[PDB]
Formats: sequence, C-alpha cells, structure tokens
Amino acid sequence: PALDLIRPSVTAMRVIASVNADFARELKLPPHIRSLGLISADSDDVTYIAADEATKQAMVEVVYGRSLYAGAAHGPSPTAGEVLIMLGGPNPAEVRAGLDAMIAHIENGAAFQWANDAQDTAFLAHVVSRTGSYLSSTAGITLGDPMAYLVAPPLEATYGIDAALKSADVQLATYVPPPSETNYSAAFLTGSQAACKAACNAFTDAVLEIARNP
Amino acid sequence: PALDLIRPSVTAMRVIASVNADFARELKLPPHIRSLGLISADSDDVTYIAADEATKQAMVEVVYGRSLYAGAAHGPSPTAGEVLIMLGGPNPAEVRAGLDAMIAHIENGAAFQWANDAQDTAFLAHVVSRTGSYLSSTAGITLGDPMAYLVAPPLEATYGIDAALKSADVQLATYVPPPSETNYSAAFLTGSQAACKAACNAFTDAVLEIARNP
Amino acid sequence: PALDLIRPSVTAMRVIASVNADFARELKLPPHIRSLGLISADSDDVTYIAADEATKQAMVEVVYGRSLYAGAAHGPSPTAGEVLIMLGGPNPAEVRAGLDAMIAHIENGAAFQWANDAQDTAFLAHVVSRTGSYLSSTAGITLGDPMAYLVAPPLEATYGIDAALKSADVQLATYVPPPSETNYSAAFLTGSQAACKAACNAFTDAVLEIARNP
Ligand SMILES: [Hg+2]
Ligand SMILES: [Hg+2]
Ligand SMILES: [Hg+2]
Repeated sequence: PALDLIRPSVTAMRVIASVNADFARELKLPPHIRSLGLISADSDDVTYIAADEATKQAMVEVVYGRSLYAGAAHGPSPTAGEVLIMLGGPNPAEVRAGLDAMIAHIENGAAFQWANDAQDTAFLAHVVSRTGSYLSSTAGITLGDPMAYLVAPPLEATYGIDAALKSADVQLATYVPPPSETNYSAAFLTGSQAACKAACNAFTDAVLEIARNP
Repeated sequence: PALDLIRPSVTAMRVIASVNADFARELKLPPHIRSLGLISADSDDVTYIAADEATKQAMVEVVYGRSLYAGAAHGPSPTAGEVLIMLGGPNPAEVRAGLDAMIAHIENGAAFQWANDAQDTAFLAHVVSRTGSYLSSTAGITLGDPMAYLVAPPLEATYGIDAALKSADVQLATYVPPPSETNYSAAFLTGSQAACKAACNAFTDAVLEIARNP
Repeated sequence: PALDLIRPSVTAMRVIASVNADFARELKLPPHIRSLGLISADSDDVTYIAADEATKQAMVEVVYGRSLYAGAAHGPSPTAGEVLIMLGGPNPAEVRAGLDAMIAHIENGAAFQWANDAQDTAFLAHVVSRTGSYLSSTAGITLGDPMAYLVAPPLEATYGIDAALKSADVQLATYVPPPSETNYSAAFLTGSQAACKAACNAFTDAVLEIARNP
C-alpha cells in the first residue's frame, strides 16, 4: 500500500455530566464549564485535530489532552490508546456534540498514511482548513486561520520539514523537536491553504524518499 | 478472572554496605545514611507502597525512586522491571530489614487487579492504612494518616477519580494527570480509613464500568 | 555469549546541503553552519560517541541530538532507531565527512555488550580516549581529555557505578539517574585513561554480578 490511509479507532469514551467540585478545582476549570467529555483514541495527532474540530461544532474547549510514552502499540491497556482529550462544556448536550464531532473525525477525518508499502512507517501531512480555539491557542496561530500539521519519525520529519518551507511560502509556527512522547516529530506551518497544500505535498515526498531509500 | 490479583515480582536487589563518598555526594545523602538498599520490581506503585512500608518497619528512608517509560512489558531488560527504589540507612542491617519489608510487600502486599476477564486492563485501588515518611513526604499528607492510592489507565482513572470523590468524603491530595512515565494516572486521597475504602470501591466500580463498556 | 559485542546499525541518513533560512532560525544555528547531516541509529550512546568522534575528524558540531522513549525495540518505525543526531557544518563536504566517521563508528566503534549469555541484558563500559566538543561540552569535561561512558539498566548501573569509583581514582562528572528516555542509566567519569579502564572493568564485573545473580 502506497499511502493507504490508516483508520484510527476510538478506544473509550465517557461523559461526566457534573464534575465533583473538588476534582474540578484541581483541574483549574472555569466557572462556565461543569460537564466533561473524556475520550481516548488510537492516533494522537488526529485526535488533537478532531478536538479542535469539536471546538468549532460545539460549545466546548479542551480542558486537557496529552499522549502516551511509546505509542498505542505500547500503550498500558487496550483502552487508553495513545491519547486522552478532556473537553469541557457548560452542559452535557454541548459536550455530547463535541464528543460526536470528535468520533466522526477520528474515524473519518485526518489520518496517518503509510510511508512505505511495507507498512512499518507512518506519517501525517494534513491541512487544517480553519482552526478553532484548540489548535489556534498555540503560539502565533490566528483563530480561524489555516494551518498544516506535519508528523513523521525523527529524521523523516526534519528533512520533510525543510523540504516543505522550501516548496511553499509558509511559516513554521511550532516545531516539536523529534522525540514527542509518542516518539514522532511534528510542526505547524501557516500561509494560505493552497500553500499549506504545496507544503503538505513536499513533506510526503520527502517522507516517501527516506522510506524507499534514505 | 474478575479482579484476580496480579502478583508483582522482584527483579533485582543489592545492598551497597558502604557507598563511595563521591557517589554519595552526587546523591545529596545526609550524613546519617551510609548504606544503600537497591531494589527493582515488576509493579511500580506497589513498590512505592512497599517502600513507604519499609520506612515504618526499619530505619531507612528512600533516597531515590522513579519508574520506566513504557512499563515493565517494555522495560529495557528483565532486570529493571519498571521501578528503582534506593533506600538509605545508617547501616547494612537496617537496610536489609527495609529491603525485606519491601520484598514481603511486593510479593504479598498491595496488588494491581485485572479490570476485565480479558486481563488486558489493570488497576490499583488500595488503602494505605498508615503512611510512613515516603508517602507522607508528599504535599499535604500527614505522617501516619490514612490514604488511598488510586491508579488506572487515563480515561479509566479520571472517571473513577471523580466517582470516588462523589462516593466518600475524601480529599484529593495529589493527582498525576494521565501520562505518568508508565502511562497510567493515579491520585492520593485522604479522610478516614472506612471512607478511603468507600472511595476505593467506587473507583473500581468505575474502572470495571469502562472495561465492560465505556 | 559472554559479553559478545552488539553490532549497532544505522537506520537512516540524509544531508540537507542548505537549510531553509526559516528552519535554521528555529534551530538557533550559528552563521557558520549552513549544512546539516541527519543520522538515525540502533544504539543511542554509541551514536553520541560516534558524533563526538565526528567532531574530531571533521568541521562540524552537533546541532541537536536526543533519544526515543522506550528504546529501538519500541521505536515508532524501523527508520528512527532510537536516536537522532543533527550535525552542522560550514558545507556539505565537511558534513559528509562527519557523517562517515559516525557510520564507521556506529558500525565498528563503541558497542554495548550482553550482560548475560541469555542476551536479554545489555551494557556499555567504554573508554573515550580523547573527547571532542560534543562530549566535552558537558559540565566539567575538559576538551581533549579521557572519559568513561558507563550505561546499564537502573540497578545494574547504580551498583556498577559505585563499584567503579571504588576501583579506580576517577571523577564522577555526570550522572543520569536511572530513567533516561531509553530507560537505562549512565555516568561519565574522568581521570587517566588506564584508570578509565580500571573503572570500566569493575563496572562490567558488577553488571555481570547482577545478571548471573543479584
Ligand atoms: Hg497545510
Ligand atoms: Hg483509600
Ligand atoms: Hg573509562
């Protein structure tokens, strides 16, 4: 398989209609957020893309979210996948909605792709066409702007990144040097959206280059 | 198996009767501690519970102790398990004693339990009936007080925690948000001991809930 | 196998002849460094030893380099191994040279050794006879001085370290307490070179002790 999509799956999900007040204080949750949606999943960068997407479909924001040390392959149980997102809303109906934009997007939104027919190397070269509060809460991102979200193993990623800046006028806005918790590297770029698509292509060209050879 | 106990095992053990002075300075060890017991083990939270228990049976304190990035399943060798505790004493007899309270407690003290008959999800819902200097050295714990020590994969843990505060008047004293080094989450609660047992039950009810469904 | 060598392998490699200026700024790269060599590999401490060795054969320095959370066994793809080194030079010929000192040294330089015939425990007890800018950039290392670089799982390492200070006048210069990203421990010692070899021996005696028993 060329760059056949990798179908992420949801690993667990629950809503706390009404957080205990004590647990809530420990979370630093605003007064306006008394319901939480919790969601685990197979693929972490995708789940962070679904989360942000939930921020646009519903009235929620992500209270929390972080990944697992050596990936889902190594996860501590079939439940935790390799991410945990914690959405907060003013009530349970808003949070359900955010939960369902997240599921529909994890199952059928952004996706990693195989780097090689051998399906032992994966990557993500995905245009987020309009950013919500999650992705745009990060340094230097404008709310509502387009963005590229690029991920690949360490050497793959560094090269492919360079390649991308060289292929399209974009702005490297964020760079996770190589060892993220899951052991990949990523960066966020910005510019137009037809450019975050020129950029998005050279990155995959460069990841496919290393796979086949480098 | 329902919540059949998981029998932790000790992976290695040695006493340095008399630390090199140079190694000692690098450890920031008091003047009153010239002997070290080193101990590795299968199950990290249990080993931290055994350590604290050693602080009560013998004159030692834990000089060090930390866990391994993706769990014992992923450990770097059959030796290191997924924890390393370093006990310090005024001499080798004290430290042996602490080492032996630790072994007897790792092998037959606190224990994880299976979340599901499928034995792919584990958790820990254990009352520490009286805390020594290790567990009580942590923020807001009283020396000699009771405590609950709750651990579970990320979504399991968050939910189960909320559940517990809601089931018994306890105090969330410490909270390790989701990705600890081993990829679980935990929290310490306090109150009575019959309550750290009401709390300890809803947590397991809530972990069993997600296993079977959520 | 006694302490049969473990043959590290290179997992990927590429040169960016000319970094994009934007990517370069994000790297904090000097004005004197416009070419990068990227290199991934099987064995991280060895690769950090090869890197430093490249600093002596060629005009390059390491711009970056870090390891992967649970080791190459758990790496995110067959490419990233468990390290990423990023060499910088004034041009592509210098960097090629550094890349080739690194390959020749990863494939046939420093090496882990099996702790036990069972080949489930590994370690590294290697004299770096003269240090370049990489290893010597670390606290308290003199440029051009000899050094011991000792690595072993957590309990193995702590013991073996103590053992080494006790066997030869050396100076513990750096100590990575137990859980490095790859889940081993290491330390750098200094003194003579016949001593960093007395030290280097007791460490392996002590790692072999735990393997067979402790
Ligand atoms: Hg893009
Ligand atoms: Hg309890
Ligand atoms: Hg040495």
